[PDB]
Amino acid sequence: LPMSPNHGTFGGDGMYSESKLSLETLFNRWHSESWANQLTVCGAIIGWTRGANNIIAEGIEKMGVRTFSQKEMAFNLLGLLTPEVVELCQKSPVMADLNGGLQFVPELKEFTAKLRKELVETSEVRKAVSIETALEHKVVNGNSADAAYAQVEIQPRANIQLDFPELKPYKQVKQIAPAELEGLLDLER
Amino acid sequence: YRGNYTDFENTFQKTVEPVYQMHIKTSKDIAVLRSKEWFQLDDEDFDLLNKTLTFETETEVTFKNANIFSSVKCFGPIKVELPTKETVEIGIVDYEAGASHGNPVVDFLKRNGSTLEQKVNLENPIPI
Amino acid sequence: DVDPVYKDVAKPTGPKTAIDKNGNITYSEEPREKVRKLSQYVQEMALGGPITKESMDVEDALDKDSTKEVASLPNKSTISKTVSSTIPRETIPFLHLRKKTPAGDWKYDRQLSSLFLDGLEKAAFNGVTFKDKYV
Repeated sequence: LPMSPNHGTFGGDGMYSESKLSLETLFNRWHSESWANQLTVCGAIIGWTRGANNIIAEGIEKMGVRTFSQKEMAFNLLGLLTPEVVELCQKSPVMADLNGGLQFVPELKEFTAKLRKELVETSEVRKAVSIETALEHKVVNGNSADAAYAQVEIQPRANIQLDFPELKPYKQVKQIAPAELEGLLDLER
Repeated sequence: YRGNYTDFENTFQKTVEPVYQMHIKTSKDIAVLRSKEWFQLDDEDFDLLNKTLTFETETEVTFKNANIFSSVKCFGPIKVELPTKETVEIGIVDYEAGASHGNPVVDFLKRNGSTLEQKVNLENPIPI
Repeated sequence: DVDPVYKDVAKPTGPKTAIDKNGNITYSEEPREKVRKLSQYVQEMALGGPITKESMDVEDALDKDSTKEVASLPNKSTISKTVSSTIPRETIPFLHLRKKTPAGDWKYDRQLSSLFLDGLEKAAFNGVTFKDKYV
């Protein structure tokens, strides 16, 4: 079961938070109901996976927490099918935490929102300062310094080739055939 | 003086540019002003935030042609309106270059800063 | 006649966000400086971090000689001592299983987690199989 550590922390995701939290009553239901011998539960808390949020991944990792690639995370979950944990889950429901120690960063929403603001702000500043220094430069040194700085592009036109066979130099075609073939075949036949 | 005047040596522009202001309400826009090399500060740490700077700009320009300028001279002190309404010269404008096509300083203050006096007009001019 | 084994060798990546001069945010999955295979990955997971503190080295020819690395695929590496040993004291690894207490909560257990990471390491080195498993 892909249960999250996100239980009304981030918010603004409808019932995602109540859907994943409710998946976690299966641990008590596995003892208190009959179906224990047919299904075993191996509830996995799925941590921060990459592949929106991917920009700030570096930022959050600087806290000494680990985010995962899809590959990494898929390796972790396949870890939960090795015969050792299968025996384990059969004995009693397994609760795996693949969160990468993200549960320890306090105010994860506020700390994420702080990281997005700091990266977006700097991105828009440098965008604005870069374009306002570009229009100033163009005012001072006219459009003539920027039309001679502009390069003419060349767009490819269809050149539909008949694709005749590529004829090698005689030396190369003489190697692939046996040397004894010369004047052996009637070329009329 | 009507006619044709190949007078590129004897020419000069020495106009007293309007005292523009610029309000520093925000930090992304003081960063824009600080990027401009011409804004020389006496105290380089002076917190400009939440102030009204004014610019005693006066621009001299030599011409090599009837459009392109031969050299640009932008100087003049920069003041800050204090809450007690006694300004002080906290900076200097000093813009120097060769082949100019327009004062960027004045061009800057034209869009980013504002003219002190803005004449308002009528909906309908009164035929006196 | 040996079972087919899920073994990954792909170079693990980390996140690298760069702002150029013109304020363009570019994201990239970049070769992790330290972690350059799955065995190492599991050892980084095992050690955990500073915030996860509550209160082995193998030579290879990956990214240099493919042929020798291929040669050392069917040769199943015996582990001297497992990564479960190298989990620091009063340190919760990044990957860990929990156990329900008598009180009725889920806390980190070292034994189960020790068993899980041993599993992982073994997959990383030798590879897990799932022959006759319907999913």
